[PDB]
Amino acid sequence: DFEHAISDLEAHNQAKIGVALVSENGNLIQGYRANERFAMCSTFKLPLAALVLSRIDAGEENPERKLHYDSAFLEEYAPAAKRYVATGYMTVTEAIQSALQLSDNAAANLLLKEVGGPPLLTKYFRSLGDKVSRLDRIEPTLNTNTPGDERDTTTPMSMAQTVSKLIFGDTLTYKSKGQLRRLLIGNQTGDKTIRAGLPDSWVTGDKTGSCANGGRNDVAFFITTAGKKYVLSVYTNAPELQGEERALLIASVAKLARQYVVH
Ligand SMILES: [Cl-]
Ligand SMILES: [Cl-]
Repeated sequence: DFEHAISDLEAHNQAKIGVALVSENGNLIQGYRANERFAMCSTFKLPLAALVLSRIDAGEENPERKLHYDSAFLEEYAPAAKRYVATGYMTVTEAIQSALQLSDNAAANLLLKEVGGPPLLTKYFRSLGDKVSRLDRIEPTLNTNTPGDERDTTTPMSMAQTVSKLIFGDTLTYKSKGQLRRLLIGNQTGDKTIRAGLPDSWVTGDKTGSCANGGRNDVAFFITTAGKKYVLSVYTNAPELQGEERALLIASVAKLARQYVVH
């Protein structure tokens, strides 16, 4: 069964794996360590983007507003922000796009400053009925993934439920929900993670992330050919795998979870 299959992957890879497959309405279909805490790493950028879109929905932000920065704001991984820095800004829209599809860390920090910092993302999670997910630091130190530390964590089930609300539920405006979904489908960083374990015929959007101590995660929504809608969260710590094997591990978990998608 699912429990034994995932436990076998853990032992074989000397990894810790947390996974939740949920339906459109947030109900757990299959899970393993689904309520244990893992570091978000870059997966937090999905609900962050949703918070910024929600602020645009509410008239508190403009998609074309210029978020100003200089070279000192750059991060080691910030491919878009490095290109825009001579102009002195990225727009809210550019920062959302870049944070989601490239995982740009300076763009993410621009958004975190825009929303009022990590505590305001925690507040947003709480507002959605997510009692667990929390952001505490900005890039890059939110990635430390230290044992016993609850900063910057989620659980597979809480994140999957939160994502299902944003992607399939009524929380965002029709416009913002579409923008978020299409951005995630166009993610550039997830071709070898959850997507690689699902049929190519299915619509998939996702947000990846990696952390210290071998953390590598992905959260995806997908829609089957039959039109059945799901969210799959996969959180892993696999310190003895190399990066490509960590992606393959995620794909392997997705393949196992895929057998519980009914036609
Ligand atoms: Cl870069
Ligand atoms: Cl990695």
